[PDB]
Amino acid sequence: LKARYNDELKAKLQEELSIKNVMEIPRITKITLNMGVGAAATDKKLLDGAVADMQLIAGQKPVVTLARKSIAGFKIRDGWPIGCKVTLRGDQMYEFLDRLISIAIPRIRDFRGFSAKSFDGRGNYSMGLKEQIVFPEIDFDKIDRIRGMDITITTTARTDDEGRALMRAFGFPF
Amino acid sequence: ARIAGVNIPDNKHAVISLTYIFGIGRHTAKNILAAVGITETTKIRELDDAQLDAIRAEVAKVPTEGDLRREISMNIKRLMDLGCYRGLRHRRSLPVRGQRTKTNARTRKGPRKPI
RNA sequence: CGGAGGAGUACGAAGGUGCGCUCAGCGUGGUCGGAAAUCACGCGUAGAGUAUAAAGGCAAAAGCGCGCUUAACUGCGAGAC
RNA sequence: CUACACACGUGCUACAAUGGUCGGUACAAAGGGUUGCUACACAGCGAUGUGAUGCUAAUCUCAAAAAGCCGAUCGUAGUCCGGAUUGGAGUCUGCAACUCGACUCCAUGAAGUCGGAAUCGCUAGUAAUCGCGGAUCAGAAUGCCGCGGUGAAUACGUUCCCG
RNA sequence: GGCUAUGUAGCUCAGUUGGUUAGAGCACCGCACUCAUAAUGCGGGGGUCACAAGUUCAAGUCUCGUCAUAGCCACCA
Repeated sequence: LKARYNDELKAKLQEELSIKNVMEIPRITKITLNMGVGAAATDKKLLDGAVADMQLIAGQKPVVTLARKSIAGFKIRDGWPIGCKVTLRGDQMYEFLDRLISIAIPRIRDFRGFSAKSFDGRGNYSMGLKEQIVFPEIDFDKIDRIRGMDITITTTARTDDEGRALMRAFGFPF
Repeated sequence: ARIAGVNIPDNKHAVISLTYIFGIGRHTAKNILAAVGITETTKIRELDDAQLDAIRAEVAKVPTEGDLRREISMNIKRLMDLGCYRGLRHRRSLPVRGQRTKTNARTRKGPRKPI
């Protein structure tokens, strides 16, 4: 995207929302990718698989997320690693959004999977995409089991309607 | 290849490979290949991208995988909701087409349960 | 021979220094994943932590990280409790 | 009379390569048929429908024997093995197939990889395996009573088990 | 009145090492053998720790208390 949002979506959104000032025009700040894996300390093979998948879906090196606190109910202790995460900003996040809306959504079997609302009341949107497939990666042979993933889009929009306007302008189904 | 959302075997002949999709049997695969023009005994690895696209377009005209599963679930749930005799049998998880239940109903009612 | 609890250790880093960082709780949203795991944003907020009992303390944090290291030195020591 | 947390007896189909599927192509006996069996043609993927022909039968019909032989393919996999269960659409008998019929087509594709202690049948055209017919009967056989095709292995002996 | 010790399948028992529950043998239930029993052979399923509180790898595996139980000390004038 980039140039498209810079050239028309800004004035178009200002028209849409009757925004008085250029800064009050909403923008999207960051995109965060998360995998939460349990029982990672058991083998660590699945953890390496998670970091590999992240590195392919997003062209950045992920960082492993350590457990905070120690839960008796689960098998975790505060020492062990239990996840992976990446943050995408600027050009990287724009290319990630472009590739997402281009390839992933047609490939997933359920359509319009993102609901209408899925909002926190802060203009920030979250989606949970099942399986590490449905993204440009290695073919199904020579990969581990499928792993779900969390995408979170954090924007400068103040309200849910402003967030929805920004997504519809970008082409997001909802 | 990946057709209709699943990865079919590559070394098997086309007719055998296509029956790996939920919703296609031997007759349906036999008809799809005849409609497209591909020979029956051709292996999947020996098809080109255009022929794979043709097969993927032909598969679209029949219900498959998720849609067919959803429809079957809808029918059974409608029967149970209505509450007729067939829906009652479905609720009880017993034979639905009039087979005896004094003996020989293990497929429907699962493994034996001690008293 | 009144009322209640602890000790007979641990640590070459859990010591030194330079630079850097703040806890805990609750509420929304988000795959497996829930009362409670990891991710994002808010609201009140030291109620967290300090190898270990309690008390007196702790924002220049005395709490938490990273790089380099041996001052866990030798000879002393005005003056005090 | 068909119920269904369970237990037992008698059977059928399998668990595959001495096999499965497709194409071509041989060889029986016995029995039934006028409220019945139907050549042939057309329609249908099919069960079947319509028209029509012969037969009261060594005359016409059920009727395709199947395993077999030749060629291709599958290459040991829960599979091109297996065919339970379930969703959808139909045909026929019958006044009427909900409880509660048989059969056809599409889809689905369960258990099962040779079975513990124990136990059964069989001495030759026998066992094993393959098909065909009938009585009952509007319709409804894996049961019963019959018919043929292919066609084995082993018996030293009476010590023990049963009579 | 004082100390010690113990409390877990239907019964007998091990429990262990605070992650961890737990395992056994009888017994029981199905099958088999038998004219019918017993004896015998085959298969299978079973306890979540006497409780009440606290700390934490809830912990039956530590510390406190209540109850049940067993033992012997309750003396000199």
